[PDB]
Amino acid sequence: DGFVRGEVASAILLKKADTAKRVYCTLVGSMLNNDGNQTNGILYPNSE
Amino acid sequence: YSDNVIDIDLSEDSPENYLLEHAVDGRMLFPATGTLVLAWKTLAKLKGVEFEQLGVQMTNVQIHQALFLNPGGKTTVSVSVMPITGEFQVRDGESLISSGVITSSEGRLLETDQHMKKGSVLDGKPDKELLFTKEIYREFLLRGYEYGAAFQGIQRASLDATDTDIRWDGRWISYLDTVLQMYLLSKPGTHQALPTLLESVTIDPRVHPAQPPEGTTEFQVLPGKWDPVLQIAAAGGVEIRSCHSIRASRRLNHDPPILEDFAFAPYVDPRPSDRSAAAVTPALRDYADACFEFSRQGMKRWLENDKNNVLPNKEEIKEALAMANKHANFASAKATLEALVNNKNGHRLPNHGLFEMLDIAFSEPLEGDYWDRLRMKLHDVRTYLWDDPIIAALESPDIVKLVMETVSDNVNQQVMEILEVGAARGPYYRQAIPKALEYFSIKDWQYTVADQGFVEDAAEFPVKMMQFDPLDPANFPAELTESCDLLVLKWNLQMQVDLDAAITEFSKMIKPGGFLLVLENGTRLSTFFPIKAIVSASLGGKGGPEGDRAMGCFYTDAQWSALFARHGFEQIMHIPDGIAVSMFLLRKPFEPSVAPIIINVDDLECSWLEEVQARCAELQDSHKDSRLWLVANTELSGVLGFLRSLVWEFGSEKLRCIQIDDATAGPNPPKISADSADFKELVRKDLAYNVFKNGKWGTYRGFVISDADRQKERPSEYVYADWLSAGDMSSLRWFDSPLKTGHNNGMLGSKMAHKLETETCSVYYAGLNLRDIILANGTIQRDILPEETFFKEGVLGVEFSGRNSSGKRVMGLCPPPALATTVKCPVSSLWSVPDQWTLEEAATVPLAYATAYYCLVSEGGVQKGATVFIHAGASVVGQASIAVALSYNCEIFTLTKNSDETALLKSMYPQLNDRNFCSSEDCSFEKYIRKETKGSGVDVVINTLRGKFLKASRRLLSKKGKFVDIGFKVDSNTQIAYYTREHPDLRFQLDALLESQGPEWTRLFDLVQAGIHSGVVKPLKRAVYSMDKIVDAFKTVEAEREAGKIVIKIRDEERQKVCPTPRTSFPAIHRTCFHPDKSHILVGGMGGMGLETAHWMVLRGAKKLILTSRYGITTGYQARKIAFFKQLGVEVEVLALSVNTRKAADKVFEHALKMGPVGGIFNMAMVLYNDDFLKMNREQFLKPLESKITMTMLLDDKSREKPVRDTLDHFVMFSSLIVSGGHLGQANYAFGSTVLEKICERRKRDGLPVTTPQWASIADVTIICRKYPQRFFNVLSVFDFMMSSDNVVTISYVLVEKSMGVAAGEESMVDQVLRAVGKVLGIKDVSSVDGDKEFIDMGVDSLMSVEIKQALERDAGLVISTKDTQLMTFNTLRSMVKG
Amino acid sequence: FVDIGFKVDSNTQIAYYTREHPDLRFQLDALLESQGPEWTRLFDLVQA
Amino acid sequence: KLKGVEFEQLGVQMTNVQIHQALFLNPGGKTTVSVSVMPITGEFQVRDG
Ligand SMILES: NC(=O)c1ccc[n+]([C@@H]2O[C@H](COP(=O)([O-])OP(=O)(O)OC[C@H]3O[C@@H](n4cnc5c(N)ncnc54)[C@H](OP(=O)(O)O)[C@@H]3O)[C@@H](O)[C@H]2O)c1
Repeated sequence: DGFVRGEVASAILLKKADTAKRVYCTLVGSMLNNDGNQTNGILYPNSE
Repeated sequence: YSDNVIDIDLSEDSPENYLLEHAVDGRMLFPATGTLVLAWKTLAKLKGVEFEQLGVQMTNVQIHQALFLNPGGKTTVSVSVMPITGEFQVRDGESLISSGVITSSEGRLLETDQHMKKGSVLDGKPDKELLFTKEIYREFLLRGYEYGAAFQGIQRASLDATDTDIRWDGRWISYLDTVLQMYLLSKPGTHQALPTLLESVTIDPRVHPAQPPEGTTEFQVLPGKWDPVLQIAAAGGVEIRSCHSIRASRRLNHDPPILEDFAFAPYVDPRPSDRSAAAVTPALRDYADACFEFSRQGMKRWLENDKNNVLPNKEEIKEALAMANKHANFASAKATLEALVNNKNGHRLPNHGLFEMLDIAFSEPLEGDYWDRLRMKLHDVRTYLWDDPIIAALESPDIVKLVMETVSDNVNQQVMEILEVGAARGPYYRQAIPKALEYFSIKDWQYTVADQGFVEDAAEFPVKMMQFDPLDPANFPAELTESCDLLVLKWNLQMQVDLDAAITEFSKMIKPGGFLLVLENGTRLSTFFPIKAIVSASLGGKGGPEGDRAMGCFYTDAQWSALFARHGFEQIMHIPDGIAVSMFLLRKPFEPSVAPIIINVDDLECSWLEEVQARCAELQDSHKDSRLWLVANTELSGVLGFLRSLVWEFGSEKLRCIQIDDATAGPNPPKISADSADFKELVRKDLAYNVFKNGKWGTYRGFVISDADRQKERPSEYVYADWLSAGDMSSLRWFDSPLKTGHNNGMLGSKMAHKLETETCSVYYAGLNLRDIILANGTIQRDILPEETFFKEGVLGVEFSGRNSSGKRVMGLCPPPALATTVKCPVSSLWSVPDQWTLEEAATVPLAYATAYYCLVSEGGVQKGATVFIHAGASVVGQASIAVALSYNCEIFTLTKNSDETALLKSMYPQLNDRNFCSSEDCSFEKYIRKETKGSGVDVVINTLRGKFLKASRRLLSKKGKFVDIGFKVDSNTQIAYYTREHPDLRFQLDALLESQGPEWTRLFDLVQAGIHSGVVKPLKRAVYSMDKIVDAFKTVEAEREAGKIVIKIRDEERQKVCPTPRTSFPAIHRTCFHPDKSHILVGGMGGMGLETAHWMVLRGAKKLILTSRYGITTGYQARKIAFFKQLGVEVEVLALSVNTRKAADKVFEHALKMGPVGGIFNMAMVLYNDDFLKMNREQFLKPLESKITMTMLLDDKSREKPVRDTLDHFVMFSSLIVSGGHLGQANYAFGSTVLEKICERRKRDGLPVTTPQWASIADVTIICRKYPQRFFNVLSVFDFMMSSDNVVTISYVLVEKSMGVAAGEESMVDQVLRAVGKVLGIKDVSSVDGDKEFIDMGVDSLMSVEIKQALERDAGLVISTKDTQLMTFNTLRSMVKG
Repeated sequence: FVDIGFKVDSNTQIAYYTREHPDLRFQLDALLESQGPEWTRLFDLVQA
Repeated sequence: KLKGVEFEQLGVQMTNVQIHQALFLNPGGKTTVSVSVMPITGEFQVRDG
């Protein structure tokens, strides 16, 4: 029925894989988008 | 970017929602002992300890305002506590609600040992020696305290209310209130007391039981005790000490009741004495003649001056002028009317419209564009014709209600359909709606106005506007066939060219059995013609067999009636105005196909109940034309109210009634018997109720009583001045004085201990003091006065100057009300007027000098040569004080407002020099007086000013000086000082000495008498006001703009000096009073309204009650009430008998005459068996008929015989609105209630006293038939009017709201819900926004959609999903609530 | 009410200063300085 | 300050001012005193600690 607020102060370091002395993983890719004018309100997730 | 801010969440499920269950006269209130908990919790919070581990003590808690709670709202209050001293303040916003001092402690604060008591001492007692929660909170409800289940803590108590069982539920605001209820339960009465000061409140949770376990359903009861010696209400760990309350005016939860006069009204040709007759006064018959002469000669002026021939219908005007001459200067004509209009002789018509409008018609110049301009001019003042005495004579409230309700009784539907054709020229909705249709509760009505165009004036009325041609038949829309139950044609058939065609087409719009109402000019047809000549276009109308239309648009009344009769129309009603208009109510004849059934219901033993039941069962299986005629040929018969209740379960289609009153039936009584002649005339009209009384057929109708008649003033031998509304000096009136009975109201309690010898004096002049103004304007409540005046009729006036019983001229002070025409002055307070003063001068002496001697010689102990400082030297007490002080050879310093007062005093007292005067504007007298007294100070200070003036006054006192403070507007701290005995209250001491009349008073009596002889006591200058300017006199005293005594002149002093006072009458409002030396029987007085009405009589004079019941005292509420009457000094007697046989009747009157002469008989007894008429046998049908048909004729037979007949004053027989509206299942009760009303109407016929209240519903002792139950305190207010009135039966009922239409109401609900939806979004005006814009386009977001859905479910039957909500429109919302 | 206590509160003392109440706890000492009509009444009462 | 006006534009009147103790100043020291005024009635209290 909801969420509980939390606290974090995390940070990460990214480097070119060829010059990295330690590699937890590789960033294949990230992207962003927006929902637009949805009829269920601004504070409503858009599955599409 | 003071102390704890408390938020009270009055929400649906908030834990403190129980606080909405505490209301006073409807308003929701925060409990007075609710700010104590807030202060208690705040102090604990400051200390850091838990509030339930802290023992506090609040002292001198002042309640300044009332915190009005609001449902579904948040109230924020700030509590501020001073750290060390404890001064606390509960303040909402910037307004104080509570103030006081809160102190915590670790020791034992509680005084009484109640916290140690464990059990309940009310164990094993009988149920008649205990008060239960229903009985405890019935008493509070009667006083306006409405407590819900949360605040109903006192679960049981003793008759004395000393011992109680208090519920502990863990809510402290509830618990503290329930401990304050014990104090309230210890002061029985009728008024509403608002707490204003709690001297001490001790809360010690340590000795208090812990909060009940979570989810507890049954809570424990803690013993409680009330201590009269110390005035402590203690229960558990709480103690409330010396709570002081202020009388509060009880506000009306609902709108004022609608009082009506259930009277008989003839149908056709009413005589002038009948209630259906036109209200043509002699003045109106003159205005009609004056208008006729003005109209006649004006036309003559028109014809001769019309040299341009710009006056079409000229032949018509000539014809109109001719007839006026047949049945018969312009300057004089206007002169006569102007004299009538400008005169203000009381006889004054409400307005003169016909004259005004006629003047515009004739005075307008004859030139180009005349008729077009003048047509527009009259169409701009059309209202004058509508609202004119001549036109309004037939539009009186009585006739309009008679017609509308008579039709309603006969239409056999649920919705009454009306249709006013031609509503632009002659309107009727503006009269029918506000006068008759707005009083409907059982039957709905639909009104439809129609005309050629839009009816402008009907925009504000709940009517539907149609459109078609009224002046031309054959074009009436076919949608109007069988469309209206009633058709109104006010001034319509006079505009039709072809009457027969119009009437034939109009008759089609009438439903089968509908009515047609026609209002047309029938007499003096040439009076209104000048207006119609130039307001009508085609003044031409074909005549016919009945004759030729006058001019071309008027038929005579006789011709009107013949014309209607020719088309087979039965004349249901016909009321000729006589001076102008006439009214006809017609419906088509009814031709039965099956012989009507007649059942005689004369027998009062109900030997016909079987026959009616059988024939009533076969109603819904017979032909539609079959009728059941319940016929009664006796004055006493309940057929009228019996039928009304039968109609509620069998419909009005077939039930019909006929009653013939034998007593008033004319020399030719009707002969209704099967195949008779009169009956057939009645089977043709087919009217539901036919009553032959006073020689004419009619019906019983409830005619409304105007709110102005409730305060109508009538001559009365004894009157006294009181206020209609407390705290208003403009509401002062003269009411009937109980001295007509010889005694004075308020002989209960302490007034019974002092048996002072009193002389009855005829007051001639009454002096007005500042004590009366303070009480009249609400500055001080009646409760501050001596306790002997609590039950007195009034508290205004003490001094007077009149004539004693021997005719001697006397003046003196008496306990109030002395602002009356007769007084009972103790012989120890009466001085004799010297034979040099007129009674006018004597009226100024007594109080002014009695107070002066008390302040100076009795309280100040003035000695010869002493220095005295007198505030307000120009006041009557000030002038008396100076005169007394001068006689003692004192050094006087006085405060004068302006130079006029200084000049007046200097002239009045030559010994006074300018050095003896100071100013009341500022405290600069302190330095002057101190310097002038060489630092010695003033021996006596008569103080009236307050604030810094009071402080500076005490600072002038010498070492032995006395400070006499007699000001009335004391501060809150000063009053607490009075309560705590810290200081003496000397401002109502002269009033207190007048109640005791003991050694201290006789000292003042001798001092004043000596002063009169020695010349010290001289009369003061005065202004005399008549008895009708009482209000102005009070305002004059209050303003204090000028010095002098204000003296009301009651009577005119005779030239002689010892002569009897002539008997005279004064106009005064009614006030019922009961003789204290007579015995009053209250049969059934041991019940709900019986005991509460009995308490009302006890306050109004009754002191000899014999209450009768079938069982006597059977509950603790009855035992507690009767023990309250006896304590007050009332000789009560409770008889466990039923007055149903002559033996029982004799016993009740043997006991009554033993107590004293019988002076009143009341019958409040009721027995009800509610059941369907067909499932009731005789033994069950005669159940309610004993208390209403056998106990009313055994009390009426005994009241018509000696010695009761001469002594008896009141004969009250309570009734019900079932006799006027009917009810479902109460067909036996209706028969009993109607026969009771017929006995009471027979008593009026014989000149005996009789009163028959007809109550709808009573609250304190919900919505039934759309009528709110009245509060009892308002039932007794109208009951008092009922007793002091000439009518027999009075109907009192409260309407939920003035009736609207059917569609009108439906649209109202639609707009209501639409607005609720709009506000959910946040739109102030729902109609402002577009109706085709979706909600999502506005910003609806998740939370609102759910709110909208819930609101729709709670408001209407719609259940809409959230998704569709954000995509539907307002127009869609409206159309779907419609579906 | 004859109050002859000596340990009056602060409010009580202000009442004495403001002439609101008479200070009767040092009156026998004041009558002994003046020795006037009021004292001679007490002198006779005690002697009697 | 409670009224929000400047103190040199306000005309006050203190009545029956009781001095219960002496606030002993100390050189080179800081003294903190709490003043509490009741909003409507004006009862004030200068209290150190
Ligand atoms: N209060 C209302 O709701 C209301 C509404 C409309 C009209 N009224 C009118 O007011 C009256 C009802 O008031 P109420 O019922 O509140 O209080 P009430 O009139 O005092 O109650 C009826 C009392 O009559 C007594 N009674 C019945 N038969 C009797 C008999 N043969 N002899 C003597 N006493 C007899 C009963 O006493 P026991 O119980 O001891 O047998 C009962 O207490 C009726 O006149 C009614 O028309 C009341």
